[PDB]
Amino acid sequence: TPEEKLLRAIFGEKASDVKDSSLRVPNGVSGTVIDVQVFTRDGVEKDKRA
Amino acid sequence: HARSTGSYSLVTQQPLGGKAQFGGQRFGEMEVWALEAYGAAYTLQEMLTVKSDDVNGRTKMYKNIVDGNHQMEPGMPESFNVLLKEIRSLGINIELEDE
Amino acid sequence: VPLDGGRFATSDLNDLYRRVINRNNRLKRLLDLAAPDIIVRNEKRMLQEAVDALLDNGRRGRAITGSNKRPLKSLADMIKGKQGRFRQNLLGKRVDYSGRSVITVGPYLRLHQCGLPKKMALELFKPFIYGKLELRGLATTIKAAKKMVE
Amino acid sequence: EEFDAIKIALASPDMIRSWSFGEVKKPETINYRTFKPERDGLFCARIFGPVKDYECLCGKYKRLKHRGVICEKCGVEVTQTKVRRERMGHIELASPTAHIWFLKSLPSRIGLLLDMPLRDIERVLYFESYVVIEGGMTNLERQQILTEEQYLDALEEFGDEFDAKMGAEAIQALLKSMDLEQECEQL
Amino acid sequence: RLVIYEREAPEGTVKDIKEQEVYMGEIPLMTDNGTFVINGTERVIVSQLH
Amino acid sequence: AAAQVLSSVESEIGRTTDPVRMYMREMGTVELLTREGEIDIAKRIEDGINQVQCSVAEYPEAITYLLEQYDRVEAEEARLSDLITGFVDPNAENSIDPELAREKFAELRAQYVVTRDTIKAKGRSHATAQEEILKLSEVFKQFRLVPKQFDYLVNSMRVMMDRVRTQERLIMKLCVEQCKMPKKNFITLFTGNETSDTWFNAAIAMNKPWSEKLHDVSEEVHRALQKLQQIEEETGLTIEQVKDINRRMSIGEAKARRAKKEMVEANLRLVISIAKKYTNRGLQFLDLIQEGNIGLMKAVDKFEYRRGYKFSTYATWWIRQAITRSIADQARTIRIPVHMIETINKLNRISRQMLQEMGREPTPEELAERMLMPEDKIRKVLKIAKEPISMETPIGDDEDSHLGDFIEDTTLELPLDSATTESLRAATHDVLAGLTAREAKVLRMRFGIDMNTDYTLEEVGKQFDVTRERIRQIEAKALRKLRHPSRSEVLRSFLDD
Repeated sequence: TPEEKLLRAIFGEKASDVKDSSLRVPNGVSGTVIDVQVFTRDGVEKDKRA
Repeated sequence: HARSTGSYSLVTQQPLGGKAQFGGQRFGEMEVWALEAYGAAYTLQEMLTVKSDDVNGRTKMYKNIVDGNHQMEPGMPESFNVLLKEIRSLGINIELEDE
Repeated sequence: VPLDGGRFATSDLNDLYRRVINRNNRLKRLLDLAAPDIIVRNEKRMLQEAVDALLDNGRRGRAITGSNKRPLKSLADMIKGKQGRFRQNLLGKRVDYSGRSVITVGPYLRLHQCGLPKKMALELFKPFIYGKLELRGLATTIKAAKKMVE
Repeated sequence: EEFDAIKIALASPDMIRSWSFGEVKKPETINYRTFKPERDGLFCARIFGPVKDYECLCGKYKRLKHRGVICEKCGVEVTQTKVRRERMGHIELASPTAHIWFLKSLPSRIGLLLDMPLRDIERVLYFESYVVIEGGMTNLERQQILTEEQYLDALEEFGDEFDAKMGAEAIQALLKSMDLEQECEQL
Repeated sequence: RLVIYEREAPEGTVKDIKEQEVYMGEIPLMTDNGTFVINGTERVIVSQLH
Repeated sequence: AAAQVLSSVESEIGRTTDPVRMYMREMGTVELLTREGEIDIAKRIEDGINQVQCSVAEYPEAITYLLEQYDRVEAEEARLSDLITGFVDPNAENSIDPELAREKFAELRAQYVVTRDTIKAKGRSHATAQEEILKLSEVFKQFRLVPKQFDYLVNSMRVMMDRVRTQERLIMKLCVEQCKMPKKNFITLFTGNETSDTWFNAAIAMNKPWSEKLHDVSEEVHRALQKLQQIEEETGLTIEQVKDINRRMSIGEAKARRAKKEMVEANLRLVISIAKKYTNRGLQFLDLIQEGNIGLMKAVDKFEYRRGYKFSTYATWWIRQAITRSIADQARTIRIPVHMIETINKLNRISRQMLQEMGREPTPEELAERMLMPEDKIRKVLKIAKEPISMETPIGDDEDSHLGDFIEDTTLELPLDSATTESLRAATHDVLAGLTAREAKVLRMRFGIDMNTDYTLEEVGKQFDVTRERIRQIEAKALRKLRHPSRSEVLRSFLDD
């Protein structure tokens, strides 16, 4: 909206072109991560933790 | 499970989440009868329009609650005029005789 | 509409509508090619059948089924029945500001009182809390009021 | 906004045109790589409105400022997206067809108005036997079924003097041709 | 086996004999405990009384 | 003798409603008219076409266009384009050589200039004139036109047909419907005179006091007869032979149209045969049949019996084309272009054979290696093949919860997002209030807070009547002081939400 336009042009803060869709624990749940499994296609470089 | 506001379905425009915040409590026909029995017309009207389907109504009344004003500006539920469109698409001219 | 996996999800009417237009278009072509009237007759039969399956698949002697092989849902099937608009989305609706939970006895209660979990009441009364926090000044910002509530 | 009553009637074809914002001409839904509504298709943005708030398809007119305008490049109107939910289209049928609700109801309303057994209507509609819309000759009466070879014979004696047709064109001619005051008073 | 007969001769069986192992379908196997591992989830098919 | 069994059938049907049965009864009425029958039917067609050819041939000026537009297409110093592909192309019972065109057009124009001489000599249809017209027609008979221009020319003939008919209808209306003149005497007088108002005043000469009462429409009767004449002098071709040519072309067209019907109605069964190797692909059986039937109509149009080949081969080729092309044009919710459909089917076939060779479904690397195209397009096409799933499918096993009940509308605004942006609006209003009038106004018009549109620097410079960057300075100053913490604290907080 024009007002966000003014806000970002005053404090000089344009939002990044990358939105976050990170996986997070569902609300009301606690716990202890006991296992992580990473699956990658055959043809994509494996990141460090994989 | 609890819910103040969240996801809304696509066609009918009525409460239905589920991923984290689930869909709202269904207020079926029997409960509509119970409120009609009590004579509570305003609780019924808000449970039909501004709590469920009335889009302008639902957002306007969230704004009113945040302001500290508890009042309702109800319109017409989405499901009703979705029904009007679906009946009209059967080649049957149903309208609303305005004043 | 696109589902998560990249697949799409369509209301059956689209399929039904498609038939009509397809058949209608074929008819618009046959009348130009001056087809043998047996073929034009068959096309008109199928056009009538497609419109009928659109308006009411059941009432139509044979119900058109899609790739699922279960019958398509016509226009009349959406405003009709227990699952129709009337009985399911117009007399009884899903409702905001509503939760549910297991019940137990509060034998210390008075007749006009019900226990209510703190978490459930916090989630149900959330906009009221936002307005009150803004009013007290504890949160001059709705955005930070949400932060305080969380 | 407030209304008082709700009226149902029958939708005149002129009225169905009056509701519509444009004729649907193709069975195409959306594009397969761009996933954007195709012209004249079932989802066309010219007919049923724009896909995003205040944006034509080609992005020429792309802000609130240019609301109400029809982008000449793509024909879209710059308006809210909610009007994908309120605008209707219309298919111009290339041959009249029977409304099944008013024919296959238990008390057929077409069959009562005309007073023609539902079997005879189903035979005419399914393109199975003719029917006399109107005959100047006296031996043939209105609403009299003429099977195919019987039609051929009847054509042989007189020909133009009697009008017999097949299908929903015939039934529309029958419904259109009766006069309601006269049958009302005779009955 | 594909046997091809000649239609001129009465039963001229040896016009073509063609034997080849073919692959048709995969069939799930039962675990040692009466279950199937279908799509990673363990399923049971219950008997039917008809 | 098939309708005499259908009579009993329809009198004793089991209340049938299936269009398959109704069609299959009616396509079964007409019997297989093939082999000798087909050749006879094919001759009835070419005879109708040749009658139409001759009927065009007696009219000279249409041939003029033949040489006219050709001289048009040759007009641009070199051409072999669509228009030339549309001219004669005499089929001797490739690359176009214009020398042949000149060779075959020189004698045509020679006949043009030699036949007209005797048309005026001693009579319009003189014996020598008639013989030369017949020679012209015989020479023209071997010019088998390409269908597109041939249909254009028969259009140029039937337009004159219909304008003659419509002018006659208009005059018939204006005369009979108003003045109530008898058509019996009209027919004979019109055949007799056809050119002057001698018959008009002649029929009026018979006492008929009503025939006197035409003065108010006298200035219209012979004025419309003026146009009726002008038609004839424009054609320059007498009305009786116009009617003769009209009847010839009508009968010629009706012959061919009648002949093609037997071919189509006989090979309907062939259509049904090919259409049945195509079911379970999105289009219903009778949809595949009706596309086959259109393909069969094309095959009948393009069939040439002189080749000596069986008709079913050609028809099969066209019918399979129409069916398999429609099953690709339709039968998909999200239309896939035809060539992409073909590539998908290539992948399906190759996947089958690799599946049975290996014993595993091939990976896109091996599949790309086999099909000879990069893995990028392999994976693209694989993603394309998916068709929309149904919304009313039962994600609950009972008929309780369908898929469409779980589809969120992800376009709505989550209410508490800064109080549907109201809080930001209020806070901005407050902060701009603390600024001087000119700064506030220009700041608003620039970004647009509560303004009609977002006036650009140029526009706002126009508004305050300063054609310079004073506005830019002003905006810089304003933005500057609204970062100063003491001035903006509440506003700064929403940013880092």
